[PDB]
Amino acid sequence: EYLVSPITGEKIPASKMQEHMRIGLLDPRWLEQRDRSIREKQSDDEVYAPGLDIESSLKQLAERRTDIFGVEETAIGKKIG
Amino acid sequence: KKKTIVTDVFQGSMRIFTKKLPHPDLPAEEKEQLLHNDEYQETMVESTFMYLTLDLPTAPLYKDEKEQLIIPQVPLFNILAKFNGITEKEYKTYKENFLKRFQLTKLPPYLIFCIKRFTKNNFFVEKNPTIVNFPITNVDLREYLSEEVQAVHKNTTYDLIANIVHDGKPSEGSYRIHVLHHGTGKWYELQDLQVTDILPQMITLSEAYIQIWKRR
Amino acid sequence: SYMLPHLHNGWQVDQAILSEEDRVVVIRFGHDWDPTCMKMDEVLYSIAEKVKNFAVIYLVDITEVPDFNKMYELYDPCTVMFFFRNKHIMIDLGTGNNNKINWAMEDKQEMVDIIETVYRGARKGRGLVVSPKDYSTKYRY
Amino acid sequence: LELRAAVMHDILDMMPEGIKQNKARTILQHLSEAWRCWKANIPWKVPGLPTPIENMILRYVKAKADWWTNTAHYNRERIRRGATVDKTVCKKNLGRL
Amino acid sequence: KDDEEADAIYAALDKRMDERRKERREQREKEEIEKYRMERPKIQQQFSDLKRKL
RNA sequence: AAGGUAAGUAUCGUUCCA
Repeated sequence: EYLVSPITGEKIPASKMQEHMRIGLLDPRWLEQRDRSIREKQSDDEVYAPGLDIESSLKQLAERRTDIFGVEETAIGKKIG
Repeated sequence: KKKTIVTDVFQGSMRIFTKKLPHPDLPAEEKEQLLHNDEYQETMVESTFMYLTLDLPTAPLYKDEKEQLIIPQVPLFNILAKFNGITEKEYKTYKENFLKRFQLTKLPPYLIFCIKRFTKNNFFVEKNPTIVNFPITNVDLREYLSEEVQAVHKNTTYDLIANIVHDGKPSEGSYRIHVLHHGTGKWYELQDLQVTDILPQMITLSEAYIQIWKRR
Repeated sequence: SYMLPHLHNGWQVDQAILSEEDRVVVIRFGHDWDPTCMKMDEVLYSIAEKVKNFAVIYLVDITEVPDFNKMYELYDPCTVMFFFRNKHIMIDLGTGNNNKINWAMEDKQEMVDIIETVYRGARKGRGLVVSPKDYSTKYRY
Repeated sequence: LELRAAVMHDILDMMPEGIKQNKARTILQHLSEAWRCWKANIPWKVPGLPTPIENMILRYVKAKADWWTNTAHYNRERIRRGATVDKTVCKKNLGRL
Repeated sequence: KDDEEADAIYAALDKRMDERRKERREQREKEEIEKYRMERPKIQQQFSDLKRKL
């Protein structure tokens, strides 16, 4: 089954004319915002540490604050006692 | 007098198997060797109880997604499932945790169920307002005893006699009592002088705190 | 605290000051286990994303990097230093010390206030900026 | 800070050391979301979350909520009794109340 | 290496001077925190079992 | 004892130090 495209005047398959009208009128300036923010996030640099860095910092913090971590309590800044 | 008029009524023998040092600070290999040491294993800790304690699930702390602020109703058998070898509770204390599993080896003529509603948090004491769905004239406890002891008792069924219900905060409370008049079945509610023959459903609806049974 | 990027040796912090030209480098010198340093290392967490455009935050443990203690007076438990284009931006507070914020604060808006004021005064080309709030007291009453 | 740090430390500690450790920020965001949901009194039920992670997060939320309630009431007592408190302290305490 | 020896001598002298009640004060604080660790436990072992269950 | 440093650009002197 063939229909006629309202915008281009060319024979088109009847099965596609729905998404043909959805996509043949794709707004041209939409392409930049699709291709602009993604580039911004691609070039964007992270703010927080990588997860392994959080893990290591957590280990180092646990090394000192024995009032919370560990089983052998010691001073706030002392490694072990 | 190891056995007096009140001891042979509420006291029952109880078995406890306790393991210690399951602490996560120990690595896997060290804990494997520790349990291999044969020093830290289940132990013979049989003693006596004047009353069985009941530990409830914590309050939901969140609204249910469909019906907000849903009332937490838990069957009694879930609570009583603590007293068997299947389940074991971690009564952690001080540095090392203590994993204890409970067991019953002598059912007293009357079984007392105290309920741990009031508990202290890290900062302030609160209450656990978890309602319990519990029968009053038919319950079976035979699964909680070893068979080498189950043969002794031909009566493991208990009927409720008295019930304790508490009101409000710990610092502002008003106890109420559900008493069963034996011979009849009239359950009466007494707070200070109150007298009211309630139905056997208001006993289930309210949150119990101390329950009295009878093995018959 | 632990979420923000950390610097381990003396070269890294100097590079972090040098590896930027269009923002402000806000360095929290101190010990992340300190009760004081942990009070404001969560304020610096809550605003790290917000000030991404004109501020980058690095954390430094003075014990791990014992190279700037003598020169920048790292003896208060917690210190905050602002750098712009490899230039320490002095900031005039209500306190006598005008080179650092040696106390941990509580409000997530005031720190963005101070950082944006520093950026605004650094684009002009100043060396000492003036904070909006006065810290000669605590406004407690 | 100490309670949240301990919770994250335990969760990341028993979390496998693979490449999956990239999910630390995910765990922190889950903790923050659960705390917000309790603060907002809104149902919080992550579908795909494991039951041990969910149990630990519930315990974290309960502990921080107990401390939150106690601290809010203590600060209110300080303010009503006439003690010397800050403006931001008053704002945060009013929000909590 | 005389400067290091002098510094060590003075540090050892000061450390000797704190032995007037060091062994008693440290033992007292050790026993004192253990009474505090009963009512107010540590957070990590408050999450000990759940950490194990993870 | 404080909460009272304007930030800069210049030649000149000195001194330790590499």
